[PDB]
Amino acid sequence: SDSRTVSEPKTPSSCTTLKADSSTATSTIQKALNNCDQGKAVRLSAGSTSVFLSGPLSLPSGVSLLIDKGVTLRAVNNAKSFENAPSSCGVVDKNGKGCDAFITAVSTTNSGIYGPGTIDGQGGVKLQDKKVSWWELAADAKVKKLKQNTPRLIQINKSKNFTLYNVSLINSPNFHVVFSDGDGFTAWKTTIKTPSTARNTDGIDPMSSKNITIAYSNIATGDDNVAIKAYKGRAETRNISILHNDFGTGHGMSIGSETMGVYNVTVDDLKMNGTTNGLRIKSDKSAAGVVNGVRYSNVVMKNVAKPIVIDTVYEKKEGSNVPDWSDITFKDVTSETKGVVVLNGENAKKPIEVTMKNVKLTSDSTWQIKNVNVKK
Repeated sequence: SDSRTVSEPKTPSSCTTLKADSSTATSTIQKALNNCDQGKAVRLSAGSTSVFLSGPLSLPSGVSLLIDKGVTLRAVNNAKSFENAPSSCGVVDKNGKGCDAFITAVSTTNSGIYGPGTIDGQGGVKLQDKKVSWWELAADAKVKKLKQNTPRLIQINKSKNFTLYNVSLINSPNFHVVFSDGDGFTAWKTTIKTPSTARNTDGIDPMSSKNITIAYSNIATGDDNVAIKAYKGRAETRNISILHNDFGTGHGMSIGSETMGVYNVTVDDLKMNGTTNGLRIKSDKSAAGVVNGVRYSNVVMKNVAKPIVIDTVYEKKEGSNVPDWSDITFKDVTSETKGVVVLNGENAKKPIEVTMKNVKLTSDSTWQIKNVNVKK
């Protein structure tokens, strides 16, 4: 659980109010963000249109963005607009870091993004610049075994007490929300909706960060609904609360594949419908590390193919990293439809010990166990 006391966010008062028209809004919004009083927000309201069309924006420390009901902040469908180097974006190669995110918050304290407007990434729209859309680059990347360069919606780095509240995030070209190398992130009443077939669209991913709360939110996307990660040479990921949520399509409430120190994760009251994986802890030989103190409770799943997944050899990658996963508990977890539980502890020195209290799976469900002991 998050070590902070976290209560429902309050929306900041506006410093400036902008009205949408048919012109490109990037510099108009950036200028407003650059002269906004600490603790206030730039407010995006309707004008002649209700859509603010923009390229990359930077969110200053202590400043927030407020998007009105019915208003959309939409990412331009242009690869050159998001590049960080000549021709680095909207291509498939050995990079993967060729595009800036739509909204980036670097070294911020008390910054935030508020709705109930929408942020639309236009992931599935043909680019003005290329023959394909952002999502169409994944097939190519997968089949060619390389990396696509597409923009993330919200990228937060080295920040403190960032807030994401009462807002909708749709059609993200890449991951929707990333909170990296920081401390204090609260996502509350956050709605994420991206097609189940769109690859590389993780919902909310804390990366080597501490003190995270994801509550009263609704996440339906293509890849991981939530993916908790910790990287070698960076901070440990600790103290996380995932409470009172609803997950739709996606790859699950996951931890990994980068598991270099993930501690004290509390998941309670989670409704899942159609997610391909339910509760997951995954890694491989290239990024496995310590995962300790993970507790799942009051989880109800419907139409989830793999309700519980603990896999230490998810993909076959080279490396000598060994998973040291312990103190993992499941309590009051129900799966209403036929599915498979995968428990694989290959590459772990000793059998992974897991506790399952009142875990009810249908009678036609299968358990695939390898080097892991289940205590009841």
